[PDB]
Amino acid sequence: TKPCWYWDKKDLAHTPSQLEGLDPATEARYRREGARFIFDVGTRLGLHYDTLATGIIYFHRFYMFHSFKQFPRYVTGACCLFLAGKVEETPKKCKDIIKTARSLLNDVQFGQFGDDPKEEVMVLERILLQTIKFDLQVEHPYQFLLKYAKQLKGDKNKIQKLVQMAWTFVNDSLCTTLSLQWEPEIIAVAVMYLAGRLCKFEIQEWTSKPMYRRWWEQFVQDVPVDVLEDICHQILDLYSQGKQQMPH
Amino acid sequence: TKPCWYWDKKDLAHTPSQLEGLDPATEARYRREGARFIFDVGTRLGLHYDTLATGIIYFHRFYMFHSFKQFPRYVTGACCLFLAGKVEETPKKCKDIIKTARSLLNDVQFGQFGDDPKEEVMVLERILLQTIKFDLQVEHPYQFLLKYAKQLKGDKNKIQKLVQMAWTFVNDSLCTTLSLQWEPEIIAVAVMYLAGRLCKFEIQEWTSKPMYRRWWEQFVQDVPVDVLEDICHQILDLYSQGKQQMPH
Amino acid sequence: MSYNYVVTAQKPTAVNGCVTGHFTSAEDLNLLIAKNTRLEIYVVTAEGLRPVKEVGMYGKIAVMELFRPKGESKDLLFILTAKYNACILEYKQSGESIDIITRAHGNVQDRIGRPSETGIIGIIDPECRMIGLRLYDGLFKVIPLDRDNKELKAFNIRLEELHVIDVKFLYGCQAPTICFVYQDPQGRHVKTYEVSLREKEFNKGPWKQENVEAEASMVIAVPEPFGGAIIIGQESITYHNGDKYLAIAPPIIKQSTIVCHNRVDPNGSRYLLGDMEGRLFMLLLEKEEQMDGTVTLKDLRVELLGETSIAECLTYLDNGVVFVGSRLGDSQLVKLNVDSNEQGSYVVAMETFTNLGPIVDMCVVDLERQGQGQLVTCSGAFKEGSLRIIRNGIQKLHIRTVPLYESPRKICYQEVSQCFGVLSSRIEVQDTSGGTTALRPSASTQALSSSVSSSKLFSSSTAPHETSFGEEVEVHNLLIIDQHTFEVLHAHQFLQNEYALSLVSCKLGKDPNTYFIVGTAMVYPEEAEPKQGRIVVFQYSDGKLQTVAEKEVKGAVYSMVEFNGKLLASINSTVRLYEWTTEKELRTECNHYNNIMALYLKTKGDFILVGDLMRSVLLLAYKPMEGNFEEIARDFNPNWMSAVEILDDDNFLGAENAFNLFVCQKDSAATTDEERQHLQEVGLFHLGEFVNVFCHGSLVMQNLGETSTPTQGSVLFGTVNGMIGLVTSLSESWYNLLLDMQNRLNKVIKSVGKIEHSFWRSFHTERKTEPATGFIDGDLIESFLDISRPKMQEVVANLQYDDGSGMKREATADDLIKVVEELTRIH
Amino acid sequence: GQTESDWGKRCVDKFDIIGIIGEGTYGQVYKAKDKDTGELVALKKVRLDNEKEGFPITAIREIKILRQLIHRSVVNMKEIVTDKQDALDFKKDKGAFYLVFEYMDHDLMGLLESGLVHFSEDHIKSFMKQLMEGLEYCHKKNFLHRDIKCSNILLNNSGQIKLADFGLARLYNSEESRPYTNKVITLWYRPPELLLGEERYTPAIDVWSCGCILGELFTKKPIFQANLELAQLELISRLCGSPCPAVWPDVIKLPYFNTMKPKKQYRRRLREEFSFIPSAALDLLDHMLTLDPSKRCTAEQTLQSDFLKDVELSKMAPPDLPHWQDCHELWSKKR
Ligand SMILES: Cn1cc(-n2cnc3c(NCc4nc5cc(Cl)c(Cl)cc5[nH]4)nc(N4CCOCC4)nc32)cn1
Repeated sequence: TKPCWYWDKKDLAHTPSQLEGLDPATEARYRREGARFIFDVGTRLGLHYDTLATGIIYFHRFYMFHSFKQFPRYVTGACCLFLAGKVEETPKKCKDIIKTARSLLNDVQFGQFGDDPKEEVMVLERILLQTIKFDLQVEHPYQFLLKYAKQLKGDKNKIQKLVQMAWTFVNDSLCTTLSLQWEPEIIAVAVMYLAGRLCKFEIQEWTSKPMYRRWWEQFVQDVPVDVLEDICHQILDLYSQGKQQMPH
Repeated sequence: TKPCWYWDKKDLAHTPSQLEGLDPATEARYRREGARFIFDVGTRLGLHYDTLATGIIYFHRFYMFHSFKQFPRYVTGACCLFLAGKVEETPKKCKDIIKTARSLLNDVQFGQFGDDPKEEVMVLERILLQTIKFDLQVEHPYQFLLKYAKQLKGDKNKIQKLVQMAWTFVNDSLCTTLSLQWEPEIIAVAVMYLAGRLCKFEIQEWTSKPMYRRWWEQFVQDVPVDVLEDICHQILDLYSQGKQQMPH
Repeated sequence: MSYNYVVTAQKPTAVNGCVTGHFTSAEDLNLLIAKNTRLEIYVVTAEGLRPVKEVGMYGKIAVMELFRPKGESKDLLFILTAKYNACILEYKQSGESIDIITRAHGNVQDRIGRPSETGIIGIIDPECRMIGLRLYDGLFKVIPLDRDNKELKAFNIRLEELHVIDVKFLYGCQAPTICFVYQDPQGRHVKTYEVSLREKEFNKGPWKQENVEAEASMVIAVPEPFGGAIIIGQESITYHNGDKYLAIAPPIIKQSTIVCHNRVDPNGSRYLLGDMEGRLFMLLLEKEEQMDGTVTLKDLRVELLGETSIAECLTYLDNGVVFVGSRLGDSQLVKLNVDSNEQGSYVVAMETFTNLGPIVDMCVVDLERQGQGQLVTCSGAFKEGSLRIIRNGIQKLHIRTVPLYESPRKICYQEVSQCFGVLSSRIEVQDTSGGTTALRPSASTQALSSSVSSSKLFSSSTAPHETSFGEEVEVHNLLIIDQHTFEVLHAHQFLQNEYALSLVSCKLGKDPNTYFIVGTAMVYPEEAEPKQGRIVVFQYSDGKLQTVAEKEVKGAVYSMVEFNGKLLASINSTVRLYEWTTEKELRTECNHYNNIMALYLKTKGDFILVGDLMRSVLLLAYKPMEGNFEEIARDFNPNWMSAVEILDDDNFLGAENAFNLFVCQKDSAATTDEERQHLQEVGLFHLGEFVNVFCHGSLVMQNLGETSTPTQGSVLFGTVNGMIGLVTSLSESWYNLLLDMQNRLNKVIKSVGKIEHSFWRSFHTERKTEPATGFIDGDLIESFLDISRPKMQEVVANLQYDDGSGMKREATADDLIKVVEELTRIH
Repeated sequence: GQTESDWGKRCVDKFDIIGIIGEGTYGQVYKAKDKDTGELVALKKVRLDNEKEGFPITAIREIKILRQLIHRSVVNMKEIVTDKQDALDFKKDKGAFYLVFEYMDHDLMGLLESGLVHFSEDHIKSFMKQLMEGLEYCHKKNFLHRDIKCSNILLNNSGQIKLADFGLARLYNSEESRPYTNKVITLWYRPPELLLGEERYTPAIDVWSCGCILGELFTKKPIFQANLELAQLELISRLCGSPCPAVWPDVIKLPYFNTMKPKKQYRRRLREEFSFIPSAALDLLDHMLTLDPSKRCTAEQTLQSDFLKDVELSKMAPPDLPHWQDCHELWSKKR
């Protein structure tokens, strides 16, 4: 019916980028660069948050089938955001995205677009649609983070601090391969799980089963704690690596 | 194995004669005319009664497969009597039957025999044998009227009056399609049934089962009174049409 | 755009209705015969019929009844058309000037309503209080016969019984009472309602409902002496009036379905009846006057009078003469004698009115190999089946009739054998011998030579269906008929339950022998879509017909046609092209499947016009390079096709089941491949007739001398009502001239019932109504030579004639008389 | 699980194009047969040649919306194919894409306009039940077909009905969201709110269109037939009553309420002019053809109607098409 868009962590060592000589650190860097590029460009254009993530997920899935060396990262990222705009019904003209790209890219980085930046992007749309198998509908952990928080009852200010901090973790998780590792529902629970430990919150108390120590089960079934700890470990790797500190 | 020679009353409306424009009254007349023609000619020739009925049975069966308009009635009846003579071991020359026919027929009726009366009849013998499917052995209600009356014991004059009166009804039933509707055993019982009602005889008293009011059942099995009344109604219709009264 | 011109060559001949009354004068006895678009008025004499007037109406005459309201000197006529145009007419004659007056007129169509199954019904109260119309299921329309109701305003009374079979206004009731036979899941019943003009609703009926025969057909309003009604069925005739109930079931009427009735005695004692086999009966109502002075019905009687033509409508005139109005055969005037003749028949034919009847197929052939064409048609059905040879005389038509006494289907001409090929079907009934027996001798049975297909193609494989006695069966035959004597030289009887559907005569491949080819279909009681069929090739040579080859197909061969030495045959949804091998057998080359029911086929060069049961028309081209078909263009407007024809390489002509002719053409614009594949309907025209066969040719003398004629091309067509017409194309200059005259003639010519001509010729289906375009009603243009001289000049006013390239001279009446007289020479 | 799920990688060479069958929402509809499987499919062109914004957004709507919807009464996009990309430079490929749908036997448009089919009451029940089950399914997913026509209603010989195009389909949101195209449904099936200028309309626009289809199956003729919006609003008023604040409180909100006024203030004559329709179906028609879209019934409520509640989808009951005796009509059976 629908294609599978999820791999295992061990499979990332065999991406077309890895197999062409790129080291694991460079592909992860190229992914964060492309993710933040799609994030910053669409933010400058005033785009909805679902449109940003949809293009980022298109971007992440694209370089599971192709190599970063053969397709320029910033040329591909612009095409994903352009397609994501028409997909999520928040469209922008291709010339408007190119204009924003020149603002945020230096002379070296913008050279990927070649002599005709618009044509290099419009051309890549055919390969993008074929690579993503025309599976345009993509859901994101944001709607699940909100669907689960409404079922929480208690201190409104404590729950609101939990949501924004988890929402920050979802924005940061876009820079990672987590979008490909796990379904969006599990990611929304893991960011609740991480923000609960940092904020010292007992999330089980706000649920309909205040005693259910596995508070996550009432939201997403069949989720072991090993997965939640694994996702939390990946998100916090960005904070310790970069210059940003944990929200807390 | 052996062919079926019995139809239903409702089927007579679809004879080949009926479907060519002939009305029901005319075909019934053509059958009565042809029957007495076979009857009167063979009687002049001094033929046995089984031979006369055998030709009449051939005659009745023949015009269930053919039309009176396509085959002349008196030419066919002469051919039936000629074949019936050789079947019942009472043979006659074809020239002798033609001679008797011309004596009792007017110029118009004998004109059906054409320029060569013998050949027009002798030719029809092939078509007659094929039409009757070479089923030459024919049984008649006469032998059953006598076989059943022999088992009757009582007033000799009353039983003999029953036999002759029923025998008269058998001769009259040859003019009708009853020969094609029912087996000869039922006809022999029906003429006993009719002569019993007219003479007001209670035939069960003369039987071996004097209280078995349905006396005929020990003779012919599975015969309802509806069939006997149907046959009796048809036989008396011949007398009521010609205004003649019961023999008595 | 395309521009065409349609004229009537032979007016409709089939009688759809006839009534007797006193319309022209209170003294004369009139017989008003109703054809599809023509109304003929006659005066009954002691020697026969005397014509007085014939008028044309802008509509199909559906209801026609004569009535005389309180205060009128003579009877008036009410006519309702198929397009719901209603009118009341009066005859007025001032010496030699005969004119038909429109007393009232209007259109009684409702915005919402399901058209009934049994068709439009029109009844008038015996006291002439109202006009009863049954136009839609569950609705009874009432037109009150008021002196001031000149617009024919009407109201609808809701009817619970939706499916009504027939309805009449009863006699002898104080209030207006209707009696109708309806069919519900509980069978068929007869019911009565009282109509109230004041309340505008139904009241309680006189007598209660009774369960009647399952095949109740017609209702007979018995007049005042007896009262009540008579219900005619398939096997029984029943009389219902109050508590009295009588039912006669003679065995004679069961053999064939009774279809028409008429009253002989105004007191209602005797009635005329007719069946599908042409038999004429007399329904006798025995009356027993009782010791109270009142005359109830003793019994009912039916007597066989004789044989007439298969009549659509019967009417008793006077002195024992009856007009037999037939739609499938020739109409008749018959004499009823009190004494039977030597054959037992009380009926003797007086006169015979030629009726071309149903024209199933026809071909134009130059018998006396001159340039003047003759038209040979397959006409009539059942015993009334015949061939008709029509030629232009030296102005009327000379028609020779060759009776066949069986149903003709398709005809084809083979000049190599100086003979015709005719497919025919006869009805035989399962007899007691197990076989079948024909009702009457016909051409297939009275043929000089005869043969039967001994093919074993379908063998025993098909399950042997059960046969009961009395079941009708159709036997199809191929007749070989001489072109001069029209003698049935040979008759080939096809297999049992095999129907002959298509027939062609042509040479094939490199074979010089000219063959008759028949496409057949195996028809079984399951019907649906035949799944077996045969294509048979015959050669008639030296007086003997030889079976050359047979090809088994998996469906019905609805039509065949030869082009490029190859046989193009349509089998159900498939269109196949066969090749004639050197072994005298058929071989499939390429196929096309994108159809529902490929019925009609026409060819010109390598193009193929496909007429589907629906889907309209598709253009197919045989591509000799690839060897496969390819869709070129298709008309995407859905139409139920009845006959197709190719006009030129870009224009196509078709006929719809809604009595409409249309012409599609390739748009040839914007250079888009999608626009090109879109056949655009550029011509629309409501003909009013059901076209069965289109045929290229003309019966007029055509000289190879080349001269600019206003008409280009000639296409003849035959219809169900016997009408034969002609379609031809025009230049854009001539179209605008003739179209401009039509608008001028409409303002001048007064139409019967004041029906607008533009409404009559407008394309009309049950779902869509469009104005006519691309067609010139030639019958309206040719009417210019019949209006008075002052009206001619009224048409030519401000009209400029363009014969002189220099100056656009003002048109004289003679300038238009020259033009119209030239258009009258094309037919 | 590439297989079947991988789209856009297959070429149009695998399909042999028979010809055009009709005109759809965005492009002309084509018929073809798969070389490998032999199945007949319906194709739709993409035509990405216009480099203004690349792939058409109206096509992106139909790909996203139709791939989410799966039902027995909705035509599901089978796959998506492209032209041959023969150059090694994906920049030189200007080829278009094709949408592959499942092919159905006939369409309500072709069947009714030709006049061959006849619908009994049980056939209309089977038609409306499948039609409303599919419409309720899509309405539950917050989608609007916006183009309910007889040409977009497909039927196979079994008796199953399916909806077709969805090219003009958008998403519905109770929050005003985006103002939409006021004219979107064929004028004969256009709701009264759409004639008066409602740009943000409710899902009741498809309920009204199907209501005109329900009555069209009983009369064999379209209900409202007009060439202009004012003439169309007039015919709707002659049957359902003139739009007035009495039966339609929010009729004042519509812009063209004062602009497009009917000739008279007609009374509702729907039950009178449809008296021949069974009471169970007439009750359904009256609710579906209610002027006020807030008072107009929903797709779910029609399935809870005396006409459709007890209809069973196991009895397909295909519309009976006359056969063989239709070859020559107006014969034998005359009067
Ligand atoms: C967007 N979308 C469409 C489909 N879809 C699937 N199946 C058909 C189909 N099949 C019956 C059918 N009717 C035919 C009429 C003719 Cl004249 C011919 Cl030649 C062949 C025919 N076949 N028809 C149609 N349309 C009907 C008319 O106009 C537009 C589309 N769409 C279809 C799936 N998604």
